[PDB]
Order: sequence, then structure tokens, then C-alpha cells
Amino acid sequence: MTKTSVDCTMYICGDSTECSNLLLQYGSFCTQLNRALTGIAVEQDKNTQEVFAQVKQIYKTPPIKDFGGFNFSQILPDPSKPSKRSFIEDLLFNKVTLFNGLTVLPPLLTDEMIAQYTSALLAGTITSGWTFGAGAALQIPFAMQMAYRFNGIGVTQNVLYENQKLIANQFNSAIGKIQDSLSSTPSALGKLQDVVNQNAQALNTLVKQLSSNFGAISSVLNDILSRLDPPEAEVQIDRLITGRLQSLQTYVTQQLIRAAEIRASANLAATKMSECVLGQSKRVDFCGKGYHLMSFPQSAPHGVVFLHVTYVPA
Amino acid sequence: SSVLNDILSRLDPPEAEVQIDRLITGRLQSLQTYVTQQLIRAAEIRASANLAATKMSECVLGQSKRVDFCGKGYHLMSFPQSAPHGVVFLHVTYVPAQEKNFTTAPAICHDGKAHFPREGVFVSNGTHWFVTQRNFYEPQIITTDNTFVSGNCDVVIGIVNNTVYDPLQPELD
Amino acid sequence: LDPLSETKCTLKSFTVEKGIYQTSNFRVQPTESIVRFPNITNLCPFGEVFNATRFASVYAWNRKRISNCVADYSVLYNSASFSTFKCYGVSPTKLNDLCFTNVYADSFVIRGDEVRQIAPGQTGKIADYNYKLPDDFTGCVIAWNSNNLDSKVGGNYNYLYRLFRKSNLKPFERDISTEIYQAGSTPCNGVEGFNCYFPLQSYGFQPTNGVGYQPYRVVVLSFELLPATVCGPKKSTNLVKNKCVNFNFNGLTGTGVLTESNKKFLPFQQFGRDIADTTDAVRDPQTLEILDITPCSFGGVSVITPGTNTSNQVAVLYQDVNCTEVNVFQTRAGCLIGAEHVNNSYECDIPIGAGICASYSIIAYTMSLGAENSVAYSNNSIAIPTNFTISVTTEILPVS
Ligand SMILES: *[C@@H]1O[C@H](CO)[C@@H](O)[C@H](O)[C@H]1NC(C)=O
Ligand SMILES: *[C@@H]1O[C@H](CO)[C@@H](O)[C@H](O)[C@H]1NC(C)=O
Ligand SMILES: *[C@@H]1O[C@H](CO)[C@@H](O)[C@H](O)[C@H]1NC(C)=O
Repeated sequence: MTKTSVDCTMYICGDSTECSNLLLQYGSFCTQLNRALTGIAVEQDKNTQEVFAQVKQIYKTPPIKDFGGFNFSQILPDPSKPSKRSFIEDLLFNKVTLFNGLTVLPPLLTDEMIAQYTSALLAGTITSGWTFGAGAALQIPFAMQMAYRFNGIGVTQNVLYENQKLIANQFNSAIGKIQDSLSSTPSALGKLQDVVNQNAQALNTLVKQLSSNFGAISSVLNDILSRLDPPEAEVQIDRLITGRLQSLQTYVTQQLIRAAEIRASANLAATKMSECVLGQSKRVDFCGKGYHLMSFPQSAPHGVVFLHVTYVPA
Repeated sequence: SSVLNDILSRLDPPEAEVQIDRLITGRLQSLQTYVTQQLIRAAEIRASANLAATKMSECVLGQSKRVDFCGKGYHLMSFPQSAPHGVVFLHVTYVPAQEKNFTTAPAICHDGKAHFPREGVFVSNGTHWFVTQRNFYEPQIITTDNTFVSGNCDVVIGIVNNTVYDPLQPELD
Repeated sequence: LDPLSETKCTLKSFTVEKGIYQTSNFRVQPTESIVRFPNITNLCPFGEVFNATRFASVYAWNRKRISNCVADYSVLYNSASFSTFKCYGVSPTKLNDLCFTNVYADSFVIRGDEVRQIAPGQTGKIADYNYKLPDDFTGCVIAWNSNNLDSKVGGNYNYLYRLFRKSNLKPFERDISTEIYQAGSTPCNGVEGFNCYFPLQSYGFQPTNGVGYQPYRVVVLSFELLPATVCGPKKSTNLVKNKCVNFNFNGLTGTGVLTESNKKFLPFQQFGRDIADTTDAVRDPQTLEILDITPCSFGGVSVITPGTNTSNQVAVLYQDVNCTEVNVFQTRAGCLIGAEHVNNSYECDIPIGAGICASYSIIAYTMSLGAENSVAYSNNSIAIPTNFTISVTTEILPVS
């Protein structure tokens, strides 16, 4: 999720010394809110690092793409440098549309090096299958690797080797169908959009709260400084600060609850990498409908997309 | 003042209750913050504890197929150890090392028929074709016991010629 | 004193772990405060009352009402041409900060010796019989000698003043009755003679009048307040751009930097608000120039330490701040000061952000992703392990 930090002092007062002395005289709530805000960011950085940084070696796809007919130009890095993202990834990125002490911190891992992580991962899958996840990557022609997958599924190798064109045609076509569906059909990234919405809207609230009167004469603490003398000034300011402090604290708690939700979702995503992508999963429907064969990871604005191959009898 | 005794000892009932009311609004706010934050954490810790229970249950009382679930590498086992306010799992896993390449072939043509490792892979050192197992180099003559035939070899892409030892015939002789 | 101490207090511990800690927040402040009100135009007609050629008699004091205009009392107060400036209820100065519903101007002419009686709590012939004012009025009396304008050769007898009358006059009473005053033998019944005298007498001003007897013009301005219609004066100031400034545009007060804007406002629109109703642009009324308001920079200070244990050398990162406004090295997370830029690429030690990290002199680089190795792939090549290793890892999980 977006990493947000809120200057409690400024956001409550906004460059008002007497409001500051009132709030420091009110306790140490600004520390807690800040320091949860931190916790919750550095937790965001930790979701990303966990989910994506499983492999410590950046594997490069060969220059020669002879994978037994399987075409993975659509998921493999584009030499044209649209940020080095596959055409699926560009698609996903352009399918999601992204002052008072509320800043936004930048993520530790840029979109470029996330794409590079996914590329290393995806290349290590094509070359080595699951043995780049258990140690050092071992090459394999990928036709054999798919024979081994089939073996795992509960099919004999001859079924693949006899059928190798058909399966290749088929997996190309499925990739193309993913390509149209993500190109034309909308609402495909509803989860990531919903997260972005729900964050943006918590902010637009908390901002829009910042202009409430909470019983005071006015919501601008300057007009209360400029209209009243100390005693009733501090009175009205105290009311504003009670109200604002309530609003911040609501916000920060709601953000927390979400951060826990997102952390759960991210550790599910890390498990999905770890098992579906760096290996073949026996877990039924865990890595897609049907008998899992493999999965490919793709980056997104604020999440991951797994394209899972599975084998479906018919 | 923040000491409710000095407000009892300095003021008479009406404004006493006034100031006390303010203190109680503030304190009640603080408690309620606290208790909620403690809640949120208690939910987090409960999640972490049920992950830990799953880890016992699968890694320790059994061998896990779940990749990286019970440590990096191919899980072998795990041992539980107590801690002040948590558990520590020492997980054994098996990690291959000291790699070595080999030319492979999805199958083998013999007598016009395609052969397929029953469990293993066909590998060649430079001239000779062995069938090994995947996770440990242990080469071993190609044999009808450790390969299975499936049709001719006009359809497999990348098949290689070789002789499949038949461990009867010298027994007949 | 220094960032490392500031961090030490922020953590309340004299021993700092290696990392980055967010200690404080740096703010810019407004300089060169400015106020701007529109180009210059509706002034009250005080001149029409003061310069007025004709004034009525003291007993016939002329009353005028002023409202729906702007009054500049500074010019009147700082004139030096008036010898009488007595404001009661409000200070003679700082009258430009007061706005009232109505103003009543009572003007007349007297002789100098009688200028004293016009004040609350006083008694006299003129006050009691010609012009009585309230004891607790809130206003100001102005007056000045008018010899050159009210003295005529042979006696200027147009000015009259009442002498005799029975009761007293109540506040704000205008009496024009000319009935012959009775001093008692029988009612005058519109007939004079014994014990029947004309109530009023003529001053008869001459050019050679003495200072006491010389004519004096008097005007009493009473302010009535109970929506105020007549307010104070618009010395606007000059416009300054590209600096954190405290600005006031037609009551809209704010802080920030004003810059030239490409936005096009409609003729009837003054200021533009971004989403969330936060002011974003303002049209300066004097020249109708549209200026974009940007909050003058502010943002967090994070302190990057390798650990007191290792070294006391520190680095500041000013976050989302262009540090031209403060080994300065610019990054997407802000700027870093105190840390040398290098082009190398190591594993990330202290994460700053946007793909830069720091490490220990304190060096700031671009984290490396890991040993980049290309797998020797060939469609007929496999790699098989010949040894193994029994690796024991530790996973710690909180329970309780
Ligand atoms: C495999 O690779 C070689 C070169 O790397 C290529 O010439 C050959 O046609 C490919 N065919 C098979 C069956 O592996
Ligand atoms: C820090 O300094 C103390 C001082 O006694 C030293 O003993 C300790 O080993 C040091 N700690 C680290 C983490 O280097
Ligand atoms: C890094 O250092 C200098 C600029 O500071 C540059 O000239 C040099 O070529 C760079 N080294 C690289 C990019 O390897």
C-alpha cells in the first residue's frame, strides 16, 4: 500500500505555536501515531522484499529463444525498454490509474528493479524449473521440464512428447487470450484498484475532516487567533485539537487494520511465489484451477499477477 | 492540574466535578486507544501463532512438500525450541551442490521404439548414455527395468539413438 | 547541537543502532508578508461637510447621515488645520480599524469662547439652550477657527443663538420654535413689551474679532452601531514571487510561495481551489494576475547513522525537499547531505528509498539486486548435483 507519514503537529495546528503548546500539553499522541505510521511503512517495504526477492541471483534469458515451440515474448523483458517490462506488465501498469503534513514516501524497490526481479524469476523458471529455487540453477531443455511436470501431475512423458506441438500451440493461444482479456476487458485489476481507492479515500476523508468545526466558532485556527484573546482562544483551539486528534487516530487505526490485511495478502502472495513459481504445487486449486503445471509472475502497481498454467482434461 | 487530589483539595464540588470530568474524558480516551491498539496486535499475534501451529503440525510432526514453508531447500525435518514468547524451529533441509552438466534426450530410440525414464533422466558424460535420478548424479546403465516403452520414435522431438540393455539374454545364455 | 544528538534524544538512548531514523521535520517560514486589495473608490463625502460654504446657526445645527462608503479619518486627524480634535469612546487614532452602521454629522458655528462647553458632563448656555449632547456618546468632535470664512465687515449677523428657554433640551433634540420668551407679567400671547424678550441673539462676527470671540466651525461625528455599512480605508503592498510568503488577498489569508500560473480564471472568479477545497490559485485584485500558490517547502529529516558503536559520523536526508532551499546529492527521496555519492553497487545496508541505500565515510549508492549470472541454457543440456549439504536454519515465530 502507499506509504504515508503524517506530521501530527502541523496537520492539527499548521504553523501555530499556541496550538502546539496546547497539544504538547495534551500528551504524547503524536509519537504513537507517527511511530505506527513508520511501523506500517517499513512493513510495506517488507511485504515487497519478501514476496519478490526470493532469488538472490539475477538470471538472464538466453539470446536464443528455443523453448520447444513455447513462445514467451509476451512475458519476457522487452528489449525496447518500456521500463524493461513485459507486454503483459505494461498492460497491467496502464490498466491501473493512480500539504497539511501528509506526504507520501516512495517505496524502497522501484518499479524497474521489481520488474527485473520478476524477469530473473521468470527466466530461472524457463531455464531450470524448480531447481533454481532449491540451490543453484540447472539448465534443462524445457521440453523435458514440461515432461517432468506432466509426470508430476500424473501423466507419462510420452503424452507430452507425442503431443508437443499441440500443447505449444495451445499454451500460445492461452497467452494470447490473456492478452486480449487484459487489453480490452476492464475491471480485471479490481483488487489492486480497490486497495488504491480505499487508501486514497481514507486520505480524502482525513483532509476533509481537517475542515470541521467540532463545536468551535470556526474551522480555521487563524481566524480564532485573529478574533479572540488568549483564554477563549485556547478554549476553542482545545476543541479543535480534540476533534482533529480523534480524526487522526481513527485514520491511523483504520490504516493499521488494512496494513494487517495487506500483510496477510502479501504473505499469501509470497507463499504463491514460493510454491507455484519456484516449484510445482500439489495443492488443489492453490495455483489455479486444474492440475497445476506451472505459473509465471508479473509485477503490478501494487501487487503481483500470477499467470498459472494448469492441465485440464477434456 | 493532572493530580485529581489537588483538584479535590483546591476546589469545591461544582468546578471540582467540571475539572474531574475533563480528566476522565481524557483518561477514558487514552485507555480506549490503548485497548484497541492491544486488540489490533492481539489479532496480529493470533495470526502469527496459528502460522506457528501450522508449522509444528506439518514441519515437525511430518515432512512438508511446501516449498520454503519449512526452510530453504528440500525439507528433511524440523525441531521445535521454546522461547520467551514464541517458538524457534531449527529446520533441516537438503540442499544440492557441486553441479555437473550432461547432454540429455527426452527418450531413446531402440528397435524403432521410444524409451522414457521410468523415474530419472537420460544423461551422457561424453559418449555414454546413463539414466540417473534427478536430484543426485548416480548414473546407471540403461535397462528395460528402469525405462518404459511408448510407441515409435517418429513423434518425440529430440529423441536420441542408443542401445537399451536387456537383462534377460545373458541369463538365457 | 548536531543530528546525532538529536537522534539520541529522539530514541531516548545514548547508543544508536545502525539504520535511518526520522527525527524531526524541516519547515520553511514566511518572509516578506504581503497584503493585496483591489485597484483604485467609494469614499464618504466628509469634504462636502467640512469645506461646505454654508453652516446653520448653533440652535439650528445641521444634521447629515453618512453610510455605505469608506471613511479615512487619518487625513482629517493629520491635517494641522483644526484646533479641536476630541474623540470620546474611541481613540483618535486607529479609527481605520472600526466599522459602524451609520455616522451622524452635526455641524454648526459658534464663537471661540464657547468651544469648551461641547463635551460630556459639562454645562453652559450653548449646551443647555442651543445644542445638548448625550453624556455617554461614542464619537468625536472636530472644530477649527473660521475667521476668514465667517467674519464680515460691519458684523456678520446671520449666525443666531438662543438665550432663554425654560426646561432643558433632551439628547438629540432639534428645536426651531421662535415664540417670544416670557419673563413674567402675563403670557406674551404673541405680544412683546414688559417681561417679554426675544429668545435668541445674534453673534455679529467682525474681521477684528478677538481669539475668544472669533468664529469657530464645529462638527460632531457620532458613530451608530447595532450590518455595519461604513468601514475603514486600500495601502495594499507589493507582490513578491518565488519565496515562502505570508499573503492576504481580499481577506483570504495563507502562507506559501506565489508563482506565475498557466491557469485561466473566468472574469468573475477570484481564487481557485484544488480538490478537497484547499486554495490552489489566487487572482491578485490590483492587476488581475492569476498566481499559483504552492506551500513553501517542508518535509522530514531522517538521520542516517552507521551506529555510534562504529562511528559518530552521520548523514541527513531531507525528504521531498529541493535542497537548493536550505556533498549534497539529489535523490528521488529528497536530498542527502554528508554522504558521498558512489557509482559502485553493493547490497543494501541502510535503505534510503527510490532505490538508493547508504553504507559505511558514509557512502550513498544504488542497491544491487544480486550477483547477475546467466544460466548456460541449451535445449539439450541439464545440470545435475553430485553433492549435497545438510543445512539447518532457524525460524522464530511469536506465539504470545
Ligand atoms: C537444439 O539446439 C541446437 C543448437 O543449440 C539446434 O541447432 C538444434 O536444432 C536444436 N534441436 C534439438 C532437437 O535440440
Ligand atoms: C559497542 O560498543 C560496546 C562498548 O563496550 C562494545 O563492547 C560492543 O561490542 C559494541 N557493539 C557493537 C554492536 O559493535
Ligand atoms: C562513476 O563515477 C564518475 C562520476 O562521479 C563517472 O565518471 C564514472 O564513469 C562512473 N563509473 C561507472 C558508471 O562505472
